[PDB]
Amino acid sequence: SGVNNTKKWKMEFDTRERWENPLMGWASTADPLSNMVLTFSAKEDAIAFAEKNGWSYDVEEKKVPKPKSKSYGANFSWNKRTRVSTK
Amino acid sequence: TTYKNLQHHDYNTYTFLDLNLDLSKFRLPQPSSGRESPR
Amino acid sequence: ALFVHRDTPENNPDTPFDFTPENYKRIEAIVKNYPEGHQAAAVLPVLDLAQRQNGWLPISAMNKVAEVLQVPPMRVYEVATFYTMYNRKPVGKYHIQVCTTTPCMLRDSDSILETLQRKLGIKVGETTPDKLFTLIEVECLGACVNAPMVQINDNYYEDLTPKDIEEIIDELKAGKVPKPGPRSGRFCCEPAGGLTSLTEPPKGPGFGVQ
Amino acid sequence: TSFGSLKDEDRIFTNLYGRHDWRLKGALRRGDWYKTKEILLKGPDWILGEMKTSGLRGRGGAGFPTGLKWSFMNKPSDGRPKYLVVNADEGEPGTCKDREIMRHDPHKLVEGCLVGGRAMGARAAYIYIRGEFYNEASNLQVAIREAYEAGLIGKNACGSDYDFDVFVVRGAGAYICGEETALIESIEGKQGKPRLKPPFPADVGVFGCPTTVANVETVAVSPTICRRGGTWFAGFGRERNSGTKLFNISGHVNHPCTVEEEMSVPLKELIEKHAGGVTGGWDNLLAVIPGGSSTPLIPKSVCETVLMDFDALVQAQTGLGTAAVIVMDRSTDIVKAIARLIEFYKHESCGQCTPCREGVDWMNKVMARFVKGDARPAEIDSLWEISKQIEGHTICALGDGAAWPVQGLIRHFRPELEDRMQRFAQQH
Amino acid sequence: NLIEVFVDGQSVMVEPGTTVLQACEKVGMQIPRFCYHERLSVAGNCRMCLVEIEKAPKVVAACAMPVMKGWNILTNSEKSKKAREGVMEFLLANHPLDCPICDQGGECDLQDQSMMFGSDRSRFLEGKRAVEDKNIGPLVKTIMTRCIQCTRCIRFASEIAGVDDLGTTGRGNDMQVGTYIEKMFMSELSGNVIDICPVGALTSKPYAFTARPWETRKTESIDVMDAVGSNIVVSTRTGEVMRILPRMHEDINEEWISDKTR
Ligand SMILES: Cc1cc2nc3c(=O)[nH]c(=O)nc-3n(C[C@H](O)[C@H](O)[C@H](O)COP(=O)(O)O)c2cc1C
Ligand code: SF4
Ligand code: SF4
Ligand code: SF4
Ligand code: FES
Ligand code: FES
Repeated sequence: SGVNNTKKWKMEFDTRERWENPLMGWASTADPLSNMVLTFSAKEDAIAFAEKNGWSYDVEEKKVPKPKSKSYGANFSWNKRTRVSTK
Repeated sequence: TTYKNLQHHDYNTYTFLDLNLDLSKFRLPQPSSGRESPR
Repeated sequence: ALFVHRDTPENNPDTPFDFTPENYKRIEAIVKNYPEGHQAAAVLPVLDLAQRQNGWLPISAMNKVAEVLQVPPMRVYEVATFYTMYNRKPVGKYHIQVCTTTPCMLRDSDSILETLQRKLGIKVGETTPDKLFTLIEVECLGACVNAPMVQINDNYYEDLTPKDIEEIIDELKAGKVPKPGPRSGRFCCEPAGGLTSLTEPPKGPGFGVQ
Repeated sequence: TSFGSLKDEDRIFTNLYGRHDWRLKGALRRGDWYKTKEILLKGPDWILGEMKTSGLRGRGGAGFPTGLKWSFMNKPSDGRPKYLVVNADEGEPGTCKDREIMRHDPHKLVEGCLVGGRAMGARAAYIYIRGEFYNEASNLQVAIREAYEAGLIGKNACGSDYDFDVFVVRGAGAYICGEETALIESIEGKQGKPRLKPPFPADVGVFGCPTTVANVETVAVSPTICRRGGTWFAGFGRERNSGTKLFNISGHVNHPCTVEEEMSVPLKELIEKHAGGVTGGWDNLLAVIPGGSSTPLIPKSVCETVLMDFDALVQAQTGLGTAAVIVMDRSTDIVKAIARLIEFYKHESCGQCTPCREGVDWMNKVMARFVKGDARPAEIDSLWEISKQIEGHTICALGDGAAWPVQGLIRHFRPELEDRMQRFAQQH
Repeated sequence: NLIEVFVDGQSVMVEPGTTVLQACEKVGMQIPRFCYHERLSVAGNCRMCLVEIEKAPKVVAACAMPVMKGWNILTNSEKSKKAREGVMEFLLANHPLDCPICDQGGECDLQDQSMMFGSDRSRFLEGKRAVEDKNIGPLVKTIMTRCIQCTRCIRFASEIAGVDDLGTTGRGNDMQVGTYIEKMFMSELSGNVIDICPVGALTSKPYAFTARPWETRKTESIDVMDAVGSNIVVSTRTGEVMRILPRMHEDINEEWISDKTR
């Protein structure tokens, strides 16, 4: 339930071939970038870096929670349906 | 003088409920939450 | 103790149980003490009632109560495990229980507990093979003044010593319904021997009035 | 003044020892149900002002001014009805008083419930008692049968048009249920588990309907206050500790007893005047428990010369509660006594609060080790720190009830423990 | 209609019927959590959400208390940190030493909160407790000597899935959480108590014993088992799938997904 990860803006690459070695069974790769994750503090700056290095960027906008009204006392209500059968 | 509350030595294990059953004729109608139940 | 259910051949949902018609009368009268909706308060006294109809509370009884009151049965199981008096395991004829809390203790509940154990031959946490007397040690019961006391099925017996309890025990092993109350001369709660209060009669309805 | 030294004409709870009858007849004779109709006419505000003038405080637990506790609820209604509840429960070790009040004075209790419901514009009163008190619930239900059949209760209360109802309830053998909120929850059928303050029963609670809670003694005395004047009552007590009181003396005493008395009275006078004297000789006395398990002990140096009231006990670092005076002497393991007192809680803690559920048992085990000294000292300070961790970080006062005894035992009687430990080490 | 607060001097505007914790969130300071989940009801069992309230002595629980105009809150102060230390000492008194085995090894809210807000050792030279394990289904592997008794499962069930079979049975340390019988808690939504129970008590049987989180390269995808659009986190390992998780979309799946797709 931690929220010190949903603070940054991260740049990753699409994935690529990731097969199994025949000798023992490890996982190899033809691409070096697969594990190149980069940090940023702003979408504008990230976009600047991306379009600067020339790649083709695609965004995933921010999914932010909503605010809610937790009138605890409601659990112990009279007319409502919220009334729980537990404690 | 002498202890007086000796009218329960014969109170079996049903008297409270028999009394409730009798009083339920003298009680008043309980309020209605306008509902079946909160489920 | 245990707070779990293993379906033995004696305690299973098919176990025999049912609510008599007069029990149903009492049910209706009870539930008519509470509002339309919020008709679950019946649970506690209903279960005490089923206990009085048969000393022990089985899975089948719980399910029957839940179906009667139209309630999820876990809200019955929770209660049956929470409260004590609700006997979930079979009980004998006399559900003896003795206070061990500090006052009764320092006024020697231990001697009487020991004499009771020695008399019935059996130890706390079990009963006779004939399934007659179930002994327990428990906490306070409201007799913290007539300290050394007991409870049996519904009545108390206070301010007593090993001789007194042995007498009562043989008296009960005989088919007797003894008289509920202290057994050390005192009547209800007064200081033994003599008094210092309520010696003079009371005053009249109108007194000290504004 | 030297308080106490009371008159059995002012002592209220007559028939205490059941030497008279407890029916409607003997009650009317004693002075029950006198112009209750005129009172219902006078209405709530006058009653509340009378109680405030009296300055009464509460018996159950800490002293919360009843006048304010009830003004909280004095209010119009919005369809949501309003209920009263009576905490007849009695499990706090050393308390045998409400049981007597009921089996010997039920009509007065009903009268008080009625007056309180009228003050709060109520509809009914739920009297919640334990399960072991089947005889008492029976006597009380019988008295209510008589009252209904007479006409002092129900549709027409006593001649007015006030519709009031009384209902009785048994628990199942729990103690926590004697708490202002888990009581309500047990009534509703939910497990006997408390709630969070806020919100408060005085605005939200039982069946989601506003309600008030009250102790049997308070509800039973309020009518006598209202019909006698209040100022006279307050005159029998100090500025804040006003009123008479019930005491229950038990333990190491020639003649244990239940008694009525005045507030702010010397404990020494109390014990040596009634009860026929302390056992084995005063000097054999070691310490006391003036409020049952919900309070910590105090040794000779303050058991003597002290008063008895919420204030001047707080100053003494303790509380009063139910006035369950236990007494001991130099013949008991204080440690074994207190360890059993704490195992009581370890058995009768509901469990939903983490500190309760996981610290009460810690305490019980560490004290069971202290019993035999198979430990080492600094566990003492560890336990003290645990208690200070628990105190405020819970819901119901039971946390303080479980901590306070240990705090007092360890602020007073450390050398006993230290010597037990050194002696056990000697014995290997 | 608004209401004011001054946290650490810092000011905030909120609504009524609000909570200390939602305010501290509006500001940014995350408050601890054991018995809270924005998509559930509220209780005060855990008692780790405690804070200090300037001008008032006693601590409160920021999961239930509604904020009163003019309060200065204090989160990282002395009484608060001490409360948390004590509370976690209590919890970890009995939580057995199954951290390695516990499939929730690197994601354990309790691990993290002990490492950060708790203390550095236990003053518990005493014995622990254990409890029987329950069979509840072929999906939800139950160990129950780890339930800190937060009640998340209970509330989630009794509210979302309308099951009404789970509950607490007992009082004191002897308490347990689970049906009183060998019933089966199978439902289209059984399979989120896994993500909700912060501890590794209700683990997933298939994934169990197969891998750990940090090893994984969490990619992001969706579901096709139904036409809903449940955003999903697909966990990889050395070029292979190992587990599936929900992904928070406040509209479509809202931190809940189906047994089938997972
Ligand atoms: C844990 C606990 C147990 C209690 N048990 C009893 C009891 O058994 N009998 C009683 O008369 N009061 C008991 N009380 C006192 C209650 O606090 C009281 O009924 C109510 O909360 C306050 O009512 P009052 O202000 O009129 O005294 C208990 C309180 C607590 C916290
Ligand atoms: S402090 Fe203990 S007894 Fe009181 S509500 Fe919390 S867990 Fe229950
Ligand atoms: S939940 Fe798992 S990782 Fe966390 S403390 Fe318990 S055993 Fe250790
Ligand atoms: S099993 Fe998990 S979710 Fe359920 S009460 Fe215990 S810790 Fe909370
Ligand atoms: S001291 Fe034994 S009943 Fe309370
Ligand atoms: S988060 Fe507040 S007590 Fe659990």
